Amino acid sequence: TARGTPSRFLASVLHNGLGRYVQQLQRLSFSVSRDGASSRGAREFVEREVIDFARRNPGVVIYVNSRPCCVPRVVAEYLNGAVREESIHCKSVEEISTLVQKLADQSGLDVIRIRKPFHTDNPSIQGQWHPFTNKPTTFRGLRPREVQ
Amino acid sequence: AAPKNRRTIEVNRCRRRNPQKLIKVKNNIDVCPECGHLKQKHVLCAYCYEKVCKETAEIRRQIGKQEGGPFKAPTIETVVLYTGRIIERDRKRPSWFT
Amino acid sequence: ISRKWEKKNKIVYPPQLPGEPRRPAEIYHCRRQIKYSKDKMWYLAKLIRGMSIDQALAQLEFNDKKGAKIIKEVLLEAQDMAVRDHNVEFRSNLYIAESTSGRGQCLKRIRYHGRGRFGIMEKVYCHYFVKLVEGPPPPPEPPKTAVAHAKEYIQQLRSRTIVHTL
Amino acid sequence: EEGPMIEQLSKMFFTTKHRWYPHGRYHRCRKNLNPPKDR
Amino acid sequence: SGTWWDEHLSEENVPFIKQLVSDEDKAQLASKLCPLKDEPWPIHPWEPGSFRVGLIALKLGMMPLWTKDGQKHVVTLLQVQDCHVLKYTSKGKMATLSVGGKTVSRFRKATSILEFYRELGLPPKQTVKIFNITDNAAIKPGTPLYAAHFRPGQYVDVTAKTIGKGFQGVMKRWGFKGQPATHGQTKTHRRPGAVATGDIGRVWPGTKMPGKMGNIYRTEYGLKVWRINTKHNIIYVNGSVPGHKNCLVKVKDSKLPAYKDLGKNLPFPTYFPDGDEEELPEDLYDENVCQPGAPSITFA
Amino acid sequence: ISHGRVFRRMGLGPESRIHLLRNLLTGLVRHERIEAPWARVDEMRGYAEKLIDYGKLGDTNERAMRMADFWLTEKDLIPKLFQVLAPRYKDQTGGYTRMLQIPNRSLDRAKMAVIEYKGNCLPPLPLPRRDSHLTLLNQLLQGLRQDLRQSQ
Amino acid sequence: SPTELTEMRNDLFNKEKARQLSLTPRTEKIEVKHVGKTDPGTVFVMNKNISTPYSCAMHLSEWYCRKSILALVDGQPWDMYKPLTKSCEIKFLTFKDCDPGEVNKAYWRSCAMMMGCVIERAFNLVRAPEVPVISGAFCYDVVLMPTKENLRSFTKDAHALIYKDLPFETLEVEAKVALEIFQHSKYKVDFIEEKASQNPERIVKLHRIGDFIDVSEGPLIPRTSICFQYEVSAVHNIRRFQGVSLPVHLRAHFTIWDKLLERSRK
RNA sequence: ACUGAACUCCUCACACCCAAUUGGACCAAUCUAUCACCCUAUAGAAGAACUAAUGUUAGUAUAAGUAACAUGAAAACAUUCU
Ligand SMILES: [Mg+2]
Ligand SMILES: [Mg+2]
Ligand SMILES: [Mg+2]
Ligand SMILES: [Mg+2]
Ligand SMILES: [Mg+2]
Ligand SMILES: [Mg+2]
Ligand SMILES: [Mg+2]
Ligand SMILES: [Mg+2]
Ligand SMILES: [Zn+2]
Repeated sequence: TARGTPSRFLASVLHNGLGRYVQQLQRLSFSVSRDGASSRGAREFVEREVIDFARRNPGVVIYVNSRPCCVPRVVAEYLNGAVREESIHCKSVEEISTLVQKLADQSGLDVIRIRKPFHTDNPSIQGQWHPFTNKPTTFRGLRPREVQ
Repeated sequence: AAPKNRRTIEVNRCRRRNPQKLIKVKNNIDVCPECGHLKQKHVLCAYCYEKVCKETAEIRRQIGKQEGGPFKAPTIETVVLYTGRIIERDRKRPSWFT
Repeated sequence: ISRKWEKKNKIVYPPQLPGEPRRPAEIYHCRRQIKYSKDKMWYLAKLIRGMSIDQALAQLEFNDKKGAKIIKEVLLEAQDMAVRDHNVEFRSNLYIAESTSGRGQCLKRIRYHGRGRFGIMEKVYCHYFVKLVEGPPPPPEPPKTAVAHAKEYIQQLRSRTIVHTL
Repeated sequence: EEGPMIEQLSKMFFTTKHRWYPHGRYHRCRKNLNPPKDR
Repeated sequence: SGTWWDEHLSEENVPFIKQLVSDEDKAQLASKLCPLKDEPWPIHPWEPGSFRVGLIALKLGMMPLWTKDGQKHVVTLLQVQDCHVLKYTSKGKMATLSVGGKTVSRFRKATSILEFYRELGLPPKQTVKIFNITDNAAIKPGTPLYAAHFRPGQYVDVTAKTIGKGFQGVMKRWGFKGQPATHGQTKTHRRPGAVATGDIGRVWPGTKMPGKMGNIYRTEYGLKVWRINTKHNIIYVNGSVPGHKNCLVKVKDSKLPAYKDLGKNLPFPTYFPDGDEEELPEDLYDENVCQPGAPSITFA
Repeated sequence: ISHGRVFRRMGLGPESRIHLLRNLLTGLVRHERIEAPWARVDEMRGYAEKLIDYGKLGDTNERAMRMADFWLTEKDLIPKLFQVLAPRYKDQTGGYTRMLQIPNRSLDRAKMAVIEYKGNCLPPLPLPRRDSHLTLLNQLLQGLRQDLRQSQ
Repeated sequence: SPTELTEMRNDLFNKEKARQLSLTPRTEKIEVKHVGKTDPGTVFVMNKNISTPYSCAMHLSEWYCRKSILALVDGQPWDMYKPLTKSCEIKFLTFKDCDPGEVNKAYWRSCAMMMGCVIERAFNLVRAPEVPVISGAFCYDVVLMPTKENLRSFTKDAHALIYKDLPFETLEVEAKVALEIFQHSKYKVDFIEEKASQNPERIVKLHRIGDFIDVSEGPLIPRTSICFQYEVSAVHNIRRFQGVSLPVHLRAHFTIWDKLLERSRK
């Protein structure tokens, strides 16, 4: 729940949308097994859909280790420093591909509650409401029950 | 009568960690001007009192030795002489018996 | 049975540079399986907590409680250790950083109640723990003034936002 | 002095006594020291 | 470490110091005797809707007084020890006068109080009590008040702290009956019985229960002054007054609407020995009272 | 309630209390010093002073003798009371019995006390002194006194 | 100028201290014995130009530190904070001894110094007179009229100083150095000269309270906090300012205090 | 005229709100067969998953530092006294 989970505000690292959309994904590290059903899907991906993916996004720099791994993992390292580490355990190829795509797309920040689906640097253009907006000035700056 | 529910630990802490039940930090304590072993105001120094007690005990023993059996208690005010009614100790006199 | 407090005296911190704060001597010492109830020990412990060794000693001398003697003994031993083994020069410069009471292993006996019945007496024991640090006893919490409170309130007032809208 | 001080504070700021009384350890531990700040 | 005045003084200094302290107080008292020649304040006349100052006296003991009808009236003796007006405050409802009481060791009094007393004349009194007053009747701080303030025949309210019997049971505190000794009640002879009912899952506020009894303030109203003894500042008041022998009590003109306007003959601010009013007899009696020395009464 | 009520409630009754007191008195007579629990000690002192006063009246008074017999259980002590203590205190009025605290008894942590008849034969108690006259405050006081004297 | 002078003097003092430090070759050790009525017959193995009798006190206990004021080393009073040259015999002195006269004088001197300090800031100082204890005040002579308000202000200043709680720094210095330090004040210079004349070694005793510095004959009390009740009674015509002050360890109590003040006022 | 649901509409997304019962889809641990080799897979099997039985045993709380329980006095630690 929201009370238990640590919260967050909406932002975008280093102002991506302003100038240039920068791929936040640096590295995908593929731990795969040569032998083992654990990583059949992973193996398949390595064989066929990884090269294409790499070609598509050259900002990402993929590593593939083939390290007699009992459970295969794909470590996604991002530009801020955060490391999203996820398993590839007994997944179909398509699913794996989808996961990879998702990893690529998203920013470096935590997958936690966001608080407001919006975030303006400069909200007010006319002026923020003080109580003295929509209040008339009196002559000589006078107030209730005064002398002169 | 019987407790209807278990008293929570927090409650218990509040009850028993409160300043009436905490031990007071006293301020009676001064140094023993002779002997330096530290003592309460309104009380004889424990260490200083000890020597005196010991002395009394030895004197008592000597008195006993002098007065063979029980039921004596003579008609003389006794004096304690160390080395020069009389009770004859030994040693030098301490720096407090005068 | 675990004993980490005892171990704690066997640490070696890597040596200092000339331009560096002194790093005061921390010193850890216990007494195990003291015949007392832990909670009783705790009051004494509390009484000692922030104080200079000397002050603590004085307090213990005149607190008429069984455990007080024991604690005093422990403190004395600690002091001795500091002077000999742990390279603390002044006895007077030791203050009590920490003092706590743990429960020792406890022995079960029968209590023999009226009617056919019986309770189980548990004959209690404590572990007394001390930490002495070198340096004068740190100054306690100065009770926050009205001004401070006011400042805090002001800060709180400032801190608010328009909550939901943007 | 405590109660008097509290009263004074109340007078100053127009508010009840209850907030000026200092809350416990658990609550303070709970409080977030580095909250997520925005804008 | 908290000290006390004596601890540090020598073997030989202490008595001298004590003497000095006594002497200063005595001097102060002496100084305080004559208020009118110093600064009299405006001495205003009596008016219908007026009030005036009271006294703080010591309940000394009781004794029997006899009337010319030949009746016992028990009287408690109230000694007006010192009693100086300490401070005046005009209009949060009415004007008021703080009056003092027994003199007490400045040694044992708080710094703030001590300073205040220094600012005034006087040594530090035991109890300060405030009287509500009308601005007609008003007098300078450090004006000594005497027994002659009250005249025989006048009626009085006396207030004091009742004798404290500590934590008491229900039988003594509230005069409950308790339960019977035999037949046999078990562990219930001096208990309160039922507290209060099933449908209430509660005990009402004010419910009479065992608790600390006495040592609270109580006022007895409309006591007749039978006599005053000017030479000793003793007031003789009919009946019984709250609290113990040697207790400080507060003595004022009575409140009851029967006695609302009987004070025209009384001295309105205070009796001033400085006068002009003539020195009083050794003791003033009410006309009903049989005096000691007068012949043995016979109904002829 | 127990207002204006002298006499603590010592033993298992009043007789018992009296007996206890008597024993203490006897001990004192024997010894000229006793370590004892502070609450009874004061009572003993009170009784003790009275006893000494009685003794002062002299052997030849029968009442006094009777009292002595009652209170000194060991019986050799009566002569001591008459032929020593009384002699010692003929100049004094009621200065006898010196009563001072002892740290605390070890087992039950009672308040303790000493009780010697004044002067006596034993090593002196480490008494509480007043501060010496040469100290700062004391000196100041002395000066003040001198000034006062000069003035008058 | 008053803004310059204080700083300059302080600097000079610091320099002197440094010079003094210079002479000893890297931690020279001496064995200093404790002569005393209690805690005998201890010896402290001290480092000579650095370590004070305060260190010794610390070694013994905290109580000693609290209550010691002068340190009789070879039957002559050192300050608690003035270093122990060579192997010697120490006694520690409280206010509550059989012979507390030495302590009293020191206390008086300290008080005088404090008064002087108060004077210097508040708005030239000739000397602190050597006044006894039965005379019922500690005075200080000053070349410049004050009201009760002024007196109150002075008292407040003193109190503030006490609160601040400064250690009484000490040095026994060459006469030339002393002269250099106080060449602006003529009276002070004269006093220094006199002092020099008095002894065979020139050995002028400079004492310092943080910023303020002064010359005085005797030793001084460790810290300003030992003063508890401190007041400034009156000024009499050079203008002699007077004071009376009782420390912690002998608190007067209200009436008594007032009496003392009155006495001082004469 | 407004307000007003899990009704209805909108952007998405859909197997994902009934007692007993019944039909399904999945699956934690283990053991074996064969795989794998920082803990996995396909199978076969089974003492196969505990927030409740005044459940069992073991520990520890609460009630609780509560109820309750001790050693006649002085001494010289010989003794005496009650
Ligand atoms: Mg049975
Ligand atoms: Mg009945
Ligand atoms: Mg019955
Ligand atoms: Mg709606
Ligand atoms: Mg619907
Ligand atoms: Mg169960
Ligand atoms: Mg209970
Ligand atoms: Mg009980
Ligand atoms: Zn001692």
